[PDB]
Amino acid sequence: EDREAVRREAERQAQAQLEKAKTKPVAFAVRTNVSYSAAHEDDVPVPGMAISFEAKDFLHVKEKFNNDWWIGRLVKEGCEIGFIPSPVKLENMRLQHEQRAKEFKLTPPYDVVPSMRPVVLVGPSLKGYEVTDMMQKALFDFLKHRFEGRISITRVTADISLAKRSVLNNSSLAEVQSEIERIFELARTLQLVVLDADTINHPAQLSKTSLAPIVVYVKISSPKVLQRLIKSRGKSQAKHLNVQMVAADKLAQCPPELFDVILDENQLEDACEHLADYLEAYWKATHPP
Amino acid sequence: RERVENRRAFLKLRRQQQIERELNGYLEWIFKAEEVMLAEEDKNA
Repeated sequence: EDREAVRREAERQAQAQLEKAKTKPVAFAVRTNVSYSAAHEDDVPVPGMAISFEAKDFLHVKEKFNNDWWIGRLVKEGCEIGFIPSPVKLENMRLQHEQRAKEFKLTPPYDVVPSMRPVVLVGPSLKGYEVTDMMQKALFDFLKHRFEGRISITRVTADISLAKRSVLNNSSLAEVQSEIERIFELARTLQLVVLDADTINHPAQLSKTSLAPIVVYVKISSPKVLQRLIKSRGKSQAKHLNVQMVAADKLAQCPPELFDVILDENQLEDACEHLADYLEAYWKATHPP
Repeated sequence: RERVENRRAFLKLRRQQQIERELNGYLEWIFKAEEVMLAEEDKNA
């Protein structure tokens, strides 16, 4: 009896926090490096309100509750505000799992990322050449209309592939780091962020940065088809046929898991609808009622 | 050996036909971009 009243009081105060947090902006977002299941949890400020996630999921963090728990939501359609385990809590669980594992004879858990993952287009070949520049332009043009009022499309000329620790902690790096901050700031609005990033032709180029892009592969499946497209643009472009064929072949060797969206449709309208369908789903995931 | 080549020719014919169809899709794609480049920059490049 004097345990229910203590629990009830503590949980009423926790609940009031969640409700107050609902109307606050996202403080910051994280991408998870670990998974977490709230099954057999027992210490969550309000029972059943702990947030489970897989590795490489995205969370929006609104508030801190205590040293064990933050307040926020999994970036997933339908998912509501709840309690997110703090990194120190997750660390206590990783060592606990370890002690158990070594009984057989017998990486930080969160990375800080933009609140909206920036969209980056790669393929069908190298940027700076007509076939790739023009195919990607049609897609950018479609997005500006389909997501009008909900989207930011910005060009990035800086080589943002340089924005990793082995470079930063040891294009000018000042400019690069400036651009990374510009991109984080743009995503704070929670508009869709689309980058026309000049130097990014391969998903590996951004994997060690903190941008966590949505990577869209514009894929021409057929080498012969690409060759004939390039030649159709005239002598100047066709002179650079080999280098463009190499780059496309390189991209096509990538496992599909390196990409978030693979646009291999040969009709522009089908590619556009495939992309819009993905981004509409992401919009819903990042903006709950 | 001989019938390998006969079969190979048919496979090359079939493939060549799919290639024309795919290529048509992508040319229309590029034309869409060309159309807007003309609207904005007065250039086909």
